[PDB]
Amino acid sequence: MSALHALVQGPATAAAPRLTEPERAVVQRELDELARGGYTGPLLESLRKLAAAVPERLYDDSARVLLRMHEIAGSGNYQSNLSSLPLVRACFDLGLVPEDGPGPAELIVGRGHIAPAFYAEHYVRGTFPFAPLATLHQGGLTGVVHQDLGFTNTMRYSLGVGVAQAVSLAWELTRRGEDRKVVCLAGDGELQEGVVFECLRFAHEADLKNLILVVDTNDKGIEPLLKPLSRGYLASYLDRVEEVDGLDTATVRDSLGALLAAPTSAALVCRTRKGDHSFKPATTAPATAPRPAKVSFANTSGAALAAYRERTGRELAVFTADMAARFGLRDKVPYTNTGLAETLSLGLTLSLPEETVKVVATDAMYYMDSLSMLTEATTSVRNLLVLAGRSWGAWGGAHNATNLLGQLLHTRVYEPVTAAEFAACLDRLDRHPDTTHVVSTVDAKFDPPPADCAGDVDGGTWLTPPGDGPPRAAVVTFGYAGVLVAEANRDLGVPHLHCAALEPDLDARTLAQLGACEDLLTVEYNGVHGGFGERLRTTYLLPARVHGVRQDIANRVHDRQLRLHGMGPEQLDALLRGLTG
Amino acid sequence: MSALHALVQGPATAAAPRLTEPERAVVQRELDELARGGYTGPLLESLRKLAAAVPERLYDDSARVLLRMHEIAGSGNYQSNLSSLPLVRACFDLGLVPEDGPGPAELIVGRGHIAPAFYAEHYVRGTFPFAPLATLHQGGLTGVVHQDLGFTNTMRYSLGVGVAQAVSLAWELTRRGEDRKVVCLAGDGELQEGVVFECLRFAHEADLKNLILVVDTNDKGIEPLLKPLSRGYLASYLDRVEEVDGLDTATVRDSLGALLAAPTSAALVCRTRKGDHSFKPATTAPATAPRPAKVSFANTSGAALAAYRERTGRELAVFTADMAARFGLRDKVPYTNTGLAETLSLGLTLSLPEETVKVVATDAMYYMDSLSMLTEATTSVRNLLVLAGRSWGAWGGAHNATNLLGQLLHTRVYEPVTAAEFAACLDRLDRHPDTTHVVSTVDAKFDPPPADCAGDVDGGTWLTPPGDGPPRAAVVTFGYAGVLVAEANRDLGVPHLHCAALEPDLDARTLAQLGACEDLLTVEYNGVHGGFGERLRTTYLLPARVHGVRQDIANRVHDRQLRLHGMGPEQLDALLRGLTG
Repeated sequence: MSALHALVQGPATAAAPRLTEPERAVVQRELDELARGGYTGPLLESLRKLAAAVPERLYDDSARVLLRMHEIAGSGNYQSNLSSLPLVRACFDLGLVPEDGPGPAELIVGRGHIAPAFYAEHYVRGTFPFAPLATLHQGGLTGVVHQDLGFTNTMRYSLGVGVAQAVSLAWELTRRGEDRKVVCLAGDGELQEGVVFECLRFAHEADLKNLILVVDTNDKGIEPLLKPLSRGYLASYLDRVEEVDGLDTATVRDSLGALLAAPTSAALVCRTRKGDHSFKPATTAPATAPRPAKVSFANTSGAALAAYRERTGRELAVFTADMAARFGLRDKVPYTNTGLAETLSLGLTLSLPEETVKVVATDAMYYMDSLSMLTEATTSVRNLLVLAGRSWGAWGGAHNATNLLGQLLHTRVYEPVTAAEFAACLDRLDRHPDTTHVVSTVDAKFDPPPADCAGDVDGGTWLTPPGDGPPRAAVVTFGYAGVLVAEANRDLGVPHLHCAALEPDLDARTLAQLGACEDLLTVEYNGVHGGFGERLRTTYLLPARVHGVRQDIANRVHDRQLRLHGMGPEQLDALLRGLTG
Repeated sequence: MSALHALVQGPATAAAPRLTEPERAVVQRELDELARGGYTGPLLESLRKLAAAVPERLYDDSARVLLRMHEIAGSGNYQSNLSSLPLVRACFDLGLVPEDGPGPAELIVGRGHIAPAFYAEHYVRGTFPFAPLATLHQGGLTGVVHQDLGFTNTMRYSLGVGVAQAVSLAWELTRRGEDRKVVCLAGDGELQEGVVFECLRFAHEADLKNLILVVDTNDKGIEPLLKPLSRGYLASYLDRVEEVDGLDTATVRDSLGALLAAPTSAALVCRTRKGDHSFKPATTAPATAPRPAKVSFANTSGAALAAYRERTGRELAVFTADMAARFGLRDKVPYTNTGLAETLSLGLTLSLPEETVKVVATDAMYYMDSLSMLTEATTSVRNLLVLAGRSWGAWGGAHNATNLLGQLLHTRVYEPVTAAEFAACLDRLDRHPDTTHVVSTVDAKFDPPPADCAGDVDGGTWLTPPGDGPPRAAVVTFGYAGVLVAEANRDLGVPHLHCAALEPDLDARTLAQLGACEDLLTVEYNGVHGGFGERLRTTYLLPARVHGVRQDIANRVHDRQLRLHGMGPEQLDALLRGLTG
């Protein structure tokens, strides 16, 4: 059976109960012709022909169907696509999107959260069906651009790569020499990085002429920007710059049509506006007794840091790579925001006094771009704390960030899963004033586990102590998985050991009673390469199986993703019975 | 005994035979008062008092003594310091270098190859002796700035960190609020990076006022720059910019004295000139039968790539992060230079056709700054070759670059040590058109080993086949060490196994005959963390000792550095006898 069938069948029929009768009938019909057979091979054209089979068109407008997608999925960046819809409309009007074959110009969509807008305008043209649309951020479709959906790009977790791809293609076109225009889409806060500066600089040195930029400046990134985008910086490194509104499709279409004629490199500043970044659905539950927002560990950091500062009396300098509204640091401790500059967040903390404790925090998968700077700080600064969050949500993930952070010089890595473990990790910065500490805080929504590593963080804490006699089997876990396995072990009670340290210092009794077991398993929710299981294998010579994040991180919501990696409660329980076998 | 004694005793008396009689007498006298005792504790003030003990001054000029240092050491960047001497002279004239206590302004030396110039001007003041000066790039003194020699900085292998440190200190000074000027020294090609852009951008957003830049633009980096430094880029992000000559000390001193008064952030463009980057001593051997330059593997890459292109007929696109004159690629294959943009070198190779083989090459310790971009390419591009050179010379090294490169997604890493291994690795890019290949080419000067891994690179090749009977011991090596151990094994003939793959696929017979050995040793010339020895340990459960690069990379020439890590022929032979024990 072909890929698109398994791609679309699950989330569509799963969301079928929450659907309208015309849309329910349309989805049922699409499933009908899908079951008629003949849908195999490449994705995009198979979907296009599938839609061409059913000429039914629900709406004559795109905003409504995009809203339907977002509300059914209940996630994504709906406001950004509302903002950006005129741009995609104008691009489609010019024919920049070729229906069949190569168009009159190549195109490089650079922003990674304007993928659904393309699905939107595709529905009016009658080239995409409605069954996948109800599968947004659920495994069916993809919130980020990708090759096999009619684009010419590919996007990963990181940011800023769009301009790099466009400049690579432009340099190619200039090398062969076919004066063919490449138009690339750029974001507002994605120029705060440094990679785009390097790509623009190379474009200017080589006197490139076939590069066109359409950048949208809504004046607000994830947090309101300190100062608007540096227009002199754009002007210096490119021949021409212009700015128009992001609401009137006619102006954008006319501007790009005129600009596609002149064979000179230029950038277009599509001024736009937007509100809150993320999306909050209108809860089906009406106004009732107020719902207390359940707490993700990405929201207990601020409270613990404030508690530490009051408890000890030291001074905290806080830099968080412009994700304070994500770490809960707001309203708890003072902090200074730096914007989309991940290397800079680490760079600020070198000249600070040796007596001042400093914290740098962000999603771990950004540190990939600043390891060099990090491998200076861990040698020239003291009293440093690193917070590496994990959002393997709808967007994606580099499953190696923790493993690479834990292989630099004089660095320790921890994954606390309670409030006592976090407090002990905070306390650590007076016993090891030289070794830089890193904390990995999960995004999970879960009740606190009963017991933890209270004060001996670098040791092993039994969450289900092993029984007496010859130990036949045991399971060793790491951090969040320790919670996740715990809820699946309350029935079996398999001997379960937790360790809040990526490089634990297991002692003689623990290892001795662990080795007599005939089979050992590790359940780590981090990258297998350079990770807890094989670090145990290499340090202690443990014949232990490893089952962690094996392949790359897909783009699904957290529940379906837990299902994907073999980390769901059902599959974890099945693995636990496999241990009990 | 104190540190400075062992610091200075070795290289000084070692270079004593090649010295002048007055300088020989001066060095002998300095050794005399050093042996009188009382030289313990902190380095810089101990050296200053040691020099104050002997008021003798050889020269009244600095260029001559700096030349003496360079010629005795026979390495470094002599031309750059000749160029930069007026800057340091003017800085000393203003009192920016405080003799005792804090001066009227803080200072941040940013370039990493203007350390000897400070030693130079220190000799005229009679505050530094002459014994350490004959220990340049030999363990005595340091070619890069460091904390304990009268500076306020620290520098690592990477570039661009100087502006980061200066901006951190400036933000501190503004936070407390003491309107105190911080003056930082900047290089020409060290603004081609992106980190300095991020730091300057942050300085401008926060409306910083106490940051002063003195940047020297000799118009030539390691290779002549394509276009001069972007003056509009400097002007946009800073309040004031000025440019003067780098030859008249009076103009620079006057300009900085005037600028130290006005409390507004500004940058000074000290225009300068220089010739060849590195240094070549006048050979003591006169004009004889022409000496054929002995070949380092950093000079066989171009020939092998040209041989591959002619042999197969494909098309090569070559990007080398502006180090072509270092990889020998010159005059062998065409290439396009990108300058000091290490992320960009990888970024260019995404939109290239799937039928075109591409190569990206540089010193591995720069890839630390672009791993994220790399972990996109290895998933979206095919026919990619990575060349990771190793220069653990006088400057320093991040001993983890290979280990981190080999832990990304769909990547293989190799260390060929012949010409057949390199050819087979080139051939590999038609059997694995999906997995990105990485080649690690040493800088060593050595005769080719007798045998190698000719075609089965991912296997194990016996360089000294094990004898019959019960195998008591064996040694497993990796790449350059295989050569280095070989020259130390021709006498003992210890069973020695070479493997040109960081993740070798050892087969049943090899592992079976390896396991019966009572003791196993690994001799790897890469980083121990995440390296060949422990990768073997974790993959194959081998009770094997590891002896590789343990601590950080010091700043010495290659021979003394081989002595330092326990990798010298004498210590390696001692380890081999320890195996034979």
